[PDB]
Amino acid sequence: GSSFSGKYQLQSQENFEAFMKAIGLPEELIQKGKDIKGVSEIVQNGKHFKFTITAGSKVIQNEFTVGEECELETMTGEKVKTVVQLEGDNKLVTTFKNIKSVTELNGDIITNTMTLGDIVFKRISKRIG
Ligand SMILES: CCCCCCCCCCCCCCCC(=O)O
Ligand SMILES: CCCCCCCCCCCCCCCC(=O)O
Repeated sequence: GSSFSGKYQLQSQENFEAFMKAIGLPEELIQKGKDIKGVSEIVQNGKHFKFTITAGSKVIQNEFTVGEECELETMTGEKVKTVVQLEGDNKLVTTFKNIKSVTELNGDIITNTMTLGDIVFKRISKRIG
């Protein structure tokens, strides 16, 4: 239904280093990645989502159907089995490895909040293309 469809680039983020260290991202990628303004491409067709996250040379492709089991490839390379849900047209919610992820679209701005214990990793992206 394409509410989420589009290309978005990171503008700013909070707690990137603390989060990525916690989840087990190699430090050399943490250091090279902290100032990258990554691009996220989303194609939504009803309940069916495809998204590509590009940060440098690194490209992660994922897909899921809302309300069904999916297999998501995380930043470490670990693939996790989970379910992604919509809470209204503009909010995607999921959990994996004790991390709660909330992706919310407001016009042209996507806010993604990933919470692991006390660590709240927040990314703000802006529609490009
Ligand atoms: C070899 C160059 C280094 C590349 C490593 C850069 C990795 C940066 C990580 C930023 C991507 C974080 C995306 C979190 C998932 C999400 O918010 O939807
Ligand atoms: C790399 C781990 C995948 C992230 C898990 C959340 C999956 C549901 C949301 C998919 C839309 C992705 C939006 C990206 C926004 C952003 O780059 O911060």
